[PDB]
Amino acid sequence: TDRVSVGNLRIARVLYDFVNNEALPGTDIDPDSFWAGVDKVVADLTPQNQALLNARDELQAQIDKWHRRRPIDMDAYRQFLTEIGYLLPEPDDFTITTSGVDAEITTTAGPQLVVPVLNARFALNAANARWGSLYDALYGTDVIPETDGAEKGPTYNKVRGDKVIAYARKFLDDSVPLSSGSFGDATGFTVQDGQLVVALPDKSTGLANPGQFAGYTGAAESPTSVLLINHGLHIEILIDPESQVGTTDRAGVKDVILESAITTIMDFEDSVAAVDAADKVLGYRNWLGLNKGDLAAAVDKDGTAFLRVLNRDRNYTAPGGGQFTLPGRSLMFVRNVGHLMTNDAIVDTDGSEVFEGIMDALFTGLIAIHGLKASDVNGPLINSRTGSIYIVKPKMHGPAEVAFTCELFSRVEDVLGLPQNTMKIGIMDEERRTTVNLKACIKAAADRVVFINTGFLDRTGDEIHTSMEAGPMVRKGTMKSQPWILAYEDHNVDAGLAAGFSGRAQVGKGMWTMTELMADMVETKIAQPRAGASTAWVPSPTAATLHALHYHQVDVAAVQQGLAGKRRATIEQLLTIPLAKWAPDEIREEVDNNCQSILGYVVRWVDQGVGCSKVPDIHDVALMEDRATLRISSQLLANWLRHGVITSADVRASLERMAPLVDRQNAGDVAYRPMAPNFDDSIAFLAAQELILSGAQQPNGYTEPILHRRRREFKARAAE
Ligand SMILES: CC(C)(COP(=O)(O)OP(=O)(O)OC[C@H]1O[C@@H](n2cnc3c(N)ncnc32)[C@H](O)[C@@H]1OP(=O)(O)O)[C@@H](O)C(=O)NCCC(=O)NCCS
Ligand SMILES: [Mg+2]
Ligand SMILES: [Mg+2]
Repeated sequence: TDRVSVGNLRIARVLYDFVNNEALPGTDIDPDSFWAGVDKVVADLTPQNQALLNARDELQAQIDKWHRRRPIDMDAYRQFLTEIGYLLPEPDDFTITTSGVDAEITTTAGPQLVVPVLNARFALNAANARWGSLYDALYGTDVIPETDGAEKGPTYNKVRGDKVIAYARKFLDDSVPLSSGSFGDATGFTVQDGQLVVALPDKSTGLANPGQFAGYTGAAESPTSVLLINHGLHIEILIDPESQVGTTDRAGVKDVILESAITTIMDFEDSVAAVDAADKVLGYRNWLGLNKGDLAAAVDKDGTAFLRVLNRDRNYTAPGGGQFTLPGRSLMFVRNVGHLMTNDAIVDTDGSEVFEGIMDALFTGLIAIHGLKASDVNGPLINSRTGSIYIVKPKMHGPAEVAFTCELFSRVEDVLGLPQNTMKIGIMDEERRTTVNLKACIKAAADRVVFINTGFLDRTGDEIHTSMEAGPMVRKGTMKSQPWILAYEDHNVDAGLAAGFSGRAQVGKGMWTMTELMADMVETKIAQPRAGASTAWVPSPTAATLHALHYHQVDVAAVQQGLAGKRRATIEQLLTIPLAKWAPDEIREEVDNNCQSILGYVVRWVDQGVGCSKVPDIHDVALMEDRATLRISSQLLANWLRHGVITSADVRASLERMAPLVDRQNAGDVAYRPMAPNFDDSIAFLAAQELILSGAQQPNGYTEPILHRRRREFKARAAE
């Protein structure tokens, strides 16, 4: 109670001061009125937030019980779901009306990067990732095998760099073909009569489609770069005969830059650990520096002191000679937490903590005002040309919960003195009660929705928890082939396209989690635009630039017109629970893999407040772990345990097997403290144990209650 009272709220000082001193100035909002609206909004919406949480609990207990009385009669099951209000009727057809949305969303198909907002260095990089080097992406990853002397080394390897160049030349041929011949034989480029002219050994050539020439830099007769466009994404050939790569190139080409992460999601949710006012202030401050345009982070390359800042916009000459400008930064969404958790950043008179999702709207809405204009006090950055603020709302269960978000935004808009529908919603489709009512969810947000996205990891976590009592589930790597998930994915696209999303809102698909396996990403992740998704999630800038390749090969707008108005998934498919028909080596492998990934993720969450980590699985595949991959592992094991496939002792023994391995993976991190051999003195080990043995008891299988409590424990113990 260094807490400032305002109405019935008791606001942590660090938050109060950050809001008044940093966030509020320049927004033209009177601070007294701000705080009294925070108070009114919290008092008015809290009881409905609680009622919606109680309803999830009520629905689950009814489902548990139904399974416990009960080979599933699917008609009887649908019926039961209809009677308790889980499965509601599908509304009449409609088209969404959302307006004031930027083209990066309504129109441009391309990769969407997600990043932990608490990590300024990564958050900057992500905003800067709208524009990335294809050469660095190819040279630095396994896309180009290290085969036939193309191995990376201390020095530029010309055998490898020549392979990169060729790979890029073919890409240029496929995306922006010349009228005659190949980019592989280009000797130079000029601009003549406002056309791109490409010099060959024969032969000068224009482009088969001259509308793919977007502009250039430098002199017409001797350009420093050539900007091209295909499928609404830009491609920049940098020309420099004198650069290290350029001198080795037939046309003195130094690099190919792809426009990649057209949008970026600055994440408050599953990729960060933020358990108290101090943690939330850290992320709100980074969100603030992003929208003001002044965020920075000291960066070290070869023991020289650099500063990472936001990219400035990019200046070009139009084909016909005028100057213009393309955005240097990807358009930023912010992902707020969902409806579940409270946070002690504010408590009321009785010391009850305030719902965090309510706070996130208020505070991330407030701070987003700075990126709606340029001024000294707002900073130079403008995030939206149309004045929209873009908020991803995760983990919603059903249309009532969407309507409640929309009402929250509406209430917040009045507090912030913003027009109604300024605050846009990106709806995660990642909970079962949302999937099976998806059209009504879209409908509840028909004037705010800017995206739907299959958050498949959370979605599998809910799948396991929802049917926890039905029997043992299949192994988690066997989920991808189950009818529920295949119908889920097609159904999401169907519903977005039937609601008129094409040309208006993103249809998005999920995250590639194998951070190092890029050759695989480039081979496999093309399926998502081919399925109609105008965007999909990538884990890094490098993965954005690589994924952009797929949007050049697939014409997603043409895909979408060819799928629109076609129903491909049925309710019954969507509701088919992934029940199993295992040898003990198969159970051992599943349990140990789940345990290893749990421990390796939780130990850095609890001990270090890192909410997204790269953690090798049992096969040494480096996986991106966040709360959602945790939700799956801990729910699958709780489900095996529930049904007697494994015992408690089994889980404990596995956890003891793998803790020493995680400790080894983490040695050479000077800040790491081992779990072994004193497992019970490890709050992080106990967290991982609790997530599994209490897993069935967690609401919707969510990991935040145990993780937030354990991280706070850990801070408290670090304090004395
Ligand atoms: C998995 C993850 C933690 C890997 O990062 P890591 O183990 O700490 O370190 P790596 O060596 O692989 O990469 C660090 C470098 O890549 C960049 N990087 C990695 N992920 C990035 C992201 N999302 N945005 C911007 N840059 C990123 C960093 O900026 C850094 O480059 P720099 O030295 O120039 O600053 C990570 O990619 C991440 O936190 N981001 C995306 C995941 C997400 O947001 N959701 C969770 C999905 S499972
Ligand atoms: Mg600004
Ligand atoms: Mg999710």
